[PDB]
Amino acid sequence: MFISRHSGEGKFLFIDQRATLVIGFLPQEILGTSFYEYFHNEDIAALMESHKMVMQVPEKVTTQVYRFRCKDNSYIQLQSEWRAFKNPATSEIDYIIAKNSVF
Repeated sequence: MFISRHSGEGKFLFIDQRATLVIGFLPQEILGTSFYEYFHNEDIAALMESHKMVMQVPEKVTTQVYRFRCKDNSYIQLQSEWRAFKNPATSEIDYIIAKNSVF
């Protein structure tokens, strides 16, 4: 129930106005960091496979429900819909949109 956007490699570029209440981080704390800084140890391998798919195919990918580390170093459960958009003249990823649903 918050939107974020990331670079092709997973770096946070944007969090919406609802995100800080969920995850605790202010934008200045999280923008510029990799999403790999936050995933739980037990979910990171599966999430990397979802990310690989996002980068390869131009369709939406829905992750498993995973644990995300909040500013207080506890975890919350999220499920994310990810989709990448590529510049048609360079093939590089402009951004990935993420719709992050909270449990």
